[PDB]
Amino acid sequence: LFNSEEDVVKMSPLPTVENQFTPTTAWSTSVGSGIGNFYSNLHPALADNVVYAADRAGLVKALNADDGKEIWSVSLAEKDGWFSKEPALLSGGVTVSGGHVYIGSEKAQVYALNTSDGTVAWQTKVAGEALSRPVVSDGLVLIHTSNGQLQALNEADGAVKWTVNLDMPSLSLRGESAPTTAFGAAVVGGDNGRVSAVLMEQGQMIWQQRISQATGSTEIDRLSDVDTTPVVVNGVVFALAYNGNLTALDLRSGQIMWKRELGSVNDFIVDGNRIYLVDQNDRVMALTIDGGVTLWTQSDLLHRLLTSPVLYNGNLVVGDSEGYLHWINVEDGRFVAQQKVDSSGFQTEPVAADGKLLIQAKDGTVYSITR
Amino acid sequence: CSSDSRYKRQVSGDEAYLEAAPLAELHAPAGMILPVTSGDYAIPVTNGSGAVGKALDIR
Amino acid sequence: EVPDNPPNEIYATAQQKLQDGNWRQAITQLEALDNRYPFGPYSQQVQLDLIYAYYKNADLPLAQAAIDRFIRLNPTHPNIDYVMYMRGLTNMALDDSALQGFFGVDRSDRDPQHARAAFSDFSKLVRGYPNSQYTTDATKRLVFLKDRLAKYEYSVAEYYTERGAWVAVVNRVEGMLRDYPDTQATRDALPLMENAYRQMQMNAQAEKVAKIIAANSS
Amino acid sequence: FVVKDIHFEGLQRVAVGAALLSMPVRTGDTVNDEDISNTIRALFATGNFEDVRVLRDGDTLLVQVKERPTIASITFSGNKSVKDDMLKQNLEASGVRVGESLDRTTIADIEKGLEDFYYSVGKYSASVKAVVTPLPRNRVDLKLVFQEGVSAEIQQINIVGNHAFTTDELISHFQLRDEVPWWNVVGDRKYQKQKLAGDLETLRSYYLDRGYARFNIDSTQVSLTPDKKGIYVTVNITEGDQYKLSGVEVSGNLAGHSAEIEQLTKIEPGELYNGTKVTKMEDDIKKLLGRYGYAYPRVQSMPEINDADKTVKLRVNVDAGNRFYVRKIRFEGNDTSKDAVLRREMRQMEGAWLGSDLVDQGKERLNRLGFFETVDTDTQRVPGSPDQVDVVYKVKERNTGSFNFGIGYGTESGVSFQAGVQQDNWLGTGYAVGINGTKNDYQTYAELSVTNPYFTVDGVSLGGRLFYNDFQADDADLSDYTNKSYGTDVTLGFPINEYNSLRAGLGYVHNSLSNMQPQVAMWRYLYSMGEHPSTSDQDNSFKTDDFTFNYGWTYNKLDRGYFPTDGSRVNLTGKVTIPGSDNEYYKVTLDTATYVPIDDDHKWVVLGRTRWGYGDGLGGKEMPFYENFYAGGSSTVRGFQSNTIGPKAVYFPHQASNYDPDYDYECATQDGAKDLCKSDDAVGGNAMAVASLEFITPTPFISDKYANSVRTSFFWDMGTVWDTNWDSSQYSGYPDYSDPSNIRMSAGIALQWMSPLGPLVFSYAQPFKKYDGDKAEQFQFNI
Amino acid sequence: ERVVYRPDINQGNYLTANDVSKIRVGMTQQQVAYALGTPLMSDPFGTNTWFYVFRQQPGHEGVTQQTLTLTFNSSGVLTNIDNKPAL
Repeated sequence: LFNSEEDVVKMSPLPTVENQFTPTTAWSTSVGSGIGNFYSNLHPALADNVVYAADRAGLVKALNADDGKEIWSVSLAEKDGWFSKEPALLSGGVTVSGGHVYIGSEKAQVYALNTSDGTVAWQTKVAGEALSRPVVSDGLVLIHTSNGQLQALNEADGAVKWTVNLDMPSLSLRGESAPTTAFGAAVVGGDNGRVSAVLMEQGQMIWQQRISQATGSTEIDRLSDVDTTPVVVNGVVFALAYNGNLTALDLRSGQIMWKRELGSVNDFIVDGNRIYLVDQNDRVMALTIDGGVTLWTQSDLLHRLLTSPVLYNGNLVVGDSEGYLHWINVEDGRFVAQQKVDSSGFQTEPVAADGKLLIQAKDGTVYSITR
Repeated sequence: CSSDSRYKRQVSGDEAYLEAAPLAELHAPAGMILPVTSGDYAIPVTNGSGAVGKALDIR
Repeated sequence: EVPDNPPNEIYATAQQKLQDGNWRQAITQLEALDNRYPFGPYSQQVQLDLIYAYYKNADLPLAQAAIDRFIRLNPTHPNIDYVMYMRGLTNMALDDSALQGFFGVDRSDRDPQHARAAFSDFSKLVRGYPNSQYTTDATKRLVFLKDRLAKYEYSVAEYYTERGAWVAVVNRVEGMLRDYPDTQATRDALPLMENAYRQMQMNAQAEKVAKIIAANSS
Repeated sequence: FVVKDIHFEGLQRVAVGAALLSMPVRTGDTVNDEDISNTIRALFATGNFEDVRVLRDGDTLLVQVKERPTIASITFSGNKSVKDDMLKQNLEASGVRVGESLDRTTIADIEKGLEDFYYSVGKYSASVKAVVTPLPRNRVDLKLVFQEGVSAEIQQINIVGNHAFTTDELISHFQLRDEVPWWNVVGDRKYQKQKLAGDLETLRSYYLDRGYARFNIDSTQVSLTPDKKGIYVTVNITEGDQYKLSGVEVSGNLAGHSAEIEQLTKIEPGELYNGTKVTKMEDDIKKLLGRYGYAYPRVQSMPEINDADKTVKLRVNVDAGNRFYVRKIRFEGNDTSKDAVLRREMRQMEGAWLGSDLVDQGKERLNRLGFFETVDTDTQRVPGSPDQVDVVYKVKERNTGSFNFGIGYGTESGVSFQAGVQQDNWLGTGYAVGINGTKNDYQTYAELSVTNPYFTVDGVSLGGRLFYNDFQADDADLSDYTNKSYGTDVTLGFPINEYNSLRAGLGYVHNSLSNMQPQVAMWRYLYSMGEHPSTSDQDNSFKTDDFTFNYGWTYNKLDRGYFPTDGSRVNLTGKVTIPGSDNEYYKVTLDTATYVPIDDDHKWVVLGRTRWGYGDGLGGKEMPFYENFYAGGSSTVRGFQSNTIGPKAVYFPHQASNYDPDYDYECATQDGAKDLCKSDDAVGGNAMAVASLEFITPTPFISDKYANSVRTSFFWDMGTVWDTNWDSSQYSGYPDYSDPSNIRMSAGIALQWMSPLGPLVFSYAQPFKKYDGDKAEQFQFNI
Repeated sequence: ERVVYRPDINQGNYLTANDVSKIRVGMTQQQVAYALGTPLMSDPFGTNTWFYVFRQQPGHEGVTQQTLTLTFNSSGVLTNIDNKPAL
């Protein structure tokens, strides 16, 4: 009886299912358990048809495009953990800069694997698991970790450039604050309702702005935890704090041009003056950059755990954790193509790169998509 | 048999403190005197109005 | 109980069932009167009639909250003497309610927690209202109550004699001494301190008690 | 200009003057248009006025008021199994209730606190909706609507900084659970932040017993996963290295007991450090000095953790209290029971130094009381002197008196009844009374059982038991076994230890038999008596009067006398006849009752319940047939009817019972056949081995107001009563019961309900591998 | 009769052999009260005699007691240390 008393929240799965352009796959190959139904900051990389797919249990591959045959394949589940072949437990997403495949671990043992074979270019234990993808740029393996730390590591051996304290959430109030480089400033968001710029060159706070409060005494959403990844349009940061506060603001000082404290925002891109985002209700909206004014929107997808909104094959491709693909109109929110290529769900973002659209699904993992 | 109107009654009651207990005080020899009223057992023995017990009722 | 009615007719139905003896259903009025009209003029007297009805319907903690209410609701009132009396009168009835009295079984050896609390209220009556409508009544309680709490502590102090705890005999009956100057349980404890002295070889201290035995024989 | 009158319409439990004092301008005060507006928000500052319209007719005020007060009711519509009074505790916190005002602006704010109620549980998939429904004259019923989707549940733990111990083993070591498989079904695994914080200290002790004396936890961060479910937890610890207990340095006021302290510090220098073990040994000092009298020993240990050799040295700083703390003691919870009943139940004396264990000893006597609910106390040190402590034993008592189970036979067949009742120390006076008996038109029986258990200070247990069964087995008359059985049993209780206690007594039984059933085994006792009865016609009469010494001993280390959980109970009981008895025989008996807690939160306890007994004759006799062992029904095996475990005798072909009952009660008479017919009524053996295998289990569906009062236990109840000297020559075409493999097997569940008349134990139970001859009752009614 | 088994009886509020060496005749009550604290029995009506009386009974083996009463004067200065052993 006790199981039959709890209700659920309703969704809007798929009205106006259109396929007015046909959707298909570039290849569908499924490298398997990995990303999983388990919650994972890990996310693949795609470059030059060397399709860097991997598995959180340890198996790290590189695949070939158009077939998903493996260019190379290794594992990092070798002597890890307390019983020597534990799972690797990867936190940060797949980063490939040069001949190194950098992946952050939940062991906080970050890596670099030689992109020719998968052999370890370097590997280094860091402080705290990676809340972000290990942002490897300028030699710095810039990682915002779980302990509210900015760790830049060397991308040649793993020499930690600094471990600089950041926005510290009380618990692991989630949401990736990606350490991004903009105008020489290490620009990182925050799980405390703040965004910031730190020094890229040393880890010295350029500014940190109150983009106001997060979970704790004004509790914001824990079904929709805000992507605090900053997306700067060169002079104007367009970033969310951890209550869904999109903000136009200064990069050098953080001084606000306009903001959108409106509640938690799932996923987003700042596509010119057309900010395409996965809104609060798992729904699609187009905001502008002169204000966060709705240019157009779509509420056909409600409470469908969408992926990041990308523009591929001419239209707004948003996959979901229901395994469906949806080519939304780049104009007012209409399906252009719809493809349930997966049943396991897309937890990772559509890498609409290398001519393809790469996801790593949950257990139907590597499908790569075109139209 | 005896019950003829479905009573919830013919039960116990109280009388006891209307049979108030007389008390025999100190008669002890001098020098052998103890502060025997050190407890709170010393009331103003006052007989302001009203009956005693069940004769004393109100609305 | 009673819906949103004229407050007097709820009281009239209360004054019916108060005088019907139907405190089963008078409290059905008097609470429902105090449900929507506790600020009425007789609604303080409704609480006084609630204490009246709770007692006759044997609702002593509900009376006790209502008595404590009238401490707070009307700390200036003529019927606080009623409230002070009925608190101890509750604490009279709250302390012992067993049916063993027809079997002649003592309940003064039973726990006098509310009988000590009635010893507050009945004495706080004859202190705070030595003139009131219950002061002849409350004094009759305390005269009975003083030996009753003594026969409690007597039945305690009897046991150390039975235990042979002669150290615990004397200080208990010295406790009975300094508390109770006059009670017969202490007057029956008067030979016993002499005994424990002789069991503790305080015969010389006992023969001083034996003169007090001799002085307080009568 | 100046107010001449205030027209204040609308009050609702706010008095006129109570609002008028909140007003700034009153009955002759100068009034401007600011005094209009000042009066508006000041009457709004009452917190009880929905709308305030202060106007004035020229200069005399008029205030048009709308009223917030009494909330008429609050409906918690569809709340959940989560307690709505606790949701009303969120309401009681927010200044609003029945009889109180309600601003309609604070709806979502309390609803946020209603959600932060769930957010404190670990639920945020939840929506709360307070509907402010207006009721007469201003009033409001507050229907509250509750849409709680799911909560968050413990999913994964990530421990970083750990290097020596696997995380998943600690997940089992913590109460933070993350699986309920079908291949290993366990309890559930939901979230609470209180469970984490203690399980941090689980890990803290876990490293403390190792010797990780530079261990700490840095921080921890549980994932606020975007689902409102996913609990993944970064656990940031500083493991440190292993340190060794290598020196104890006790110091301070050792009170001349430092040698005894050194017995409490009998250690190995260089053993791996265990500060949890130190935590005991500091209290061992407090147990040492407590029973020495010092109830307040200031013990301050200090681990001088020497990291140069990776060791711990242990400073300890001791400061005892005073010896003669125990002045007197107090007892509470004898409002209907006797003070001397409570005063006898202790071992620390008033006016001594403290025996700290004697307090616990007497509290165990109150725990071994049985007619108690709680054994609590308050060791209040009466201040001013360090010699005055009053230990205020506030105890609580349970039920008293218990009536038996009766069934049928009344007002259809005359005035006939099965009776029995208890008094449970006769309302706690000191007189252990349970009195039964039954007058029927089949028999007549009475039984008094009275004991002053503490009749003298050495626990003299004033045992007197009298019996008179005018048992006739009334078909119509003395045709089928009358037996007027009567006599006494006077016993006394003897202390052997404070848990060991002896039993002894003498037994007088006088029986007056006539016209017994033609059972050869029944005659085989009479043949062992030397008497030669009719195997044929039931005519035999028998007058006996045995004089019999009784004895026994018990071991009572078992926690509660009404609802224990740990320990075991031994009860030796036996009887031997003396010269002068009409039969020379013996019979001994022994039963076991072990309380073994499966989990030491004591919701799961092994109840080992067995029965032993052997009795035979002395000088060519037998132990009598009524002393043969019976079971089934209730006694130790449920799933049967009573008297269904044991050997079974055979009627001999007889003709008349001195009256042939016409096709009733036929036992191979003329109306019956003329052959040896075996009756399947279990006539019992000389040996008894029957067991009850019971398992304490909690209930997750009952309020623990009285789920503590009930006792649910499963069983497979089984065993064998068998006669080691049963024959296979007289019982060749019948079962020989010298086999102990006469195994009657049953199984079921115990269903206790503690009524005000005590426990009402019920049992559905069925036999599966039962030995034959059993009368079975599936659902049974016991006490 | 003679029953060899009997649980023991004791009663404290006494003084040890160290305790009498702490004090002497001429000390006040208070000088004793810094050394010995308070008794659990003083005089009922008389002088300042501080009663520190041991009692112990094992059972069928006699009785053990040390009656040590400390008669201070009316001023509270000590006048008698009454050592009394068992009977």
